[PDB]
Amino acid sequence: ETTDGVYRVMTRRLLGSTQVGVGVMQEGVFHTMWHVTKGAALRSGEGRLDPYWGDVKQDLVSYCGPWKLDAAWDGLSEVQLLAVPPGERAKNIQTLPGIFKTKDGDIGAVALDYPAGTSGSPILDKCGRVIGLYGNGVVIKNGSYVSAITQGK
Amino acid sequence: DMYIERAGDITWEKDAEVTGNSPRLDVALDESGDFSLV
Ligand SMILES: N=C(N)N[C@@H]1CCCCNC(=O)[C@H](CCCCN)NC(=O)[C@H](CCCCN)NC(=O)Cc2cccc(c2)CNC(=O)CCCNC1=O
Repeated sequence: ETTDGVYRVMTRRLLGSTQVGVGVMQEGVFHTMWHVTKGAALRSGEGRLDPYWGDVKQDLVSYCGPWKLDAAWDGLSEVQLLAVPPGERAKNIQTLPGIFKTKDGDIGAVALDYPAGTSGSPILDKCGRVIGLYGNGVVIKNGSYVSAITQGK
Repeated sequence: DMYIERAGDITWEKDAEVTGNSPRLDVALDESGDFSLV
């Protein structure tokens, strides 16, 4: 299976089938986040997807080819997080992103808390392009989660 | 060993639940890809 779309990343080295993260498949390349797979290779039915590019600082990795996702938050509009939680349905969540202010620029951020195995779920603009991956973020005073809209180059 | 299985298409949901504020945070991105609060 390499049909474009969103996929779950499962494993069996622990108790039963366990969703460790999410990813998107586009133009024959599978894009997820580095902490999901730690670069390890994946299987899809008969096949085997091997890593192609990765970067621990960006927390990104792509399989079977170069990173293909190049859409960005315009900033202004809201966006949807296509959350694929473990054991649960893919669900779309609309929100207006905030801002991670860094030394090298600003990044969009979504204030959406979901179980750990939701990491790598895509974030969409109103025209359907994937603008980033959910899962790398911070914990705030209130205790819940803020994730960056992490995109590749 | 990790395997992948498909969970949906990628499309915008016009009937989506809307939620989540829009905070701005001063953060640092360390060498290991971990965001921290400043
Ligand atoms: N925590 C909250 N409300 N929500 C998050 C939402 C995860 C969404 C998917 N994203 C990640 O799984 C990534 C992977 C690692 C990236 C590293 N490149 N994790 C993170 O971004 C942050 C970065 C911390 C930066 C410090 N250096 N880590 C955590 O939140 C783990 C944590 C921390 C304190 C206290 C706790 C859990 C205790 N809560 C819980 O047990 C609730 C169940 C688990 N819910 C969560 O984990």
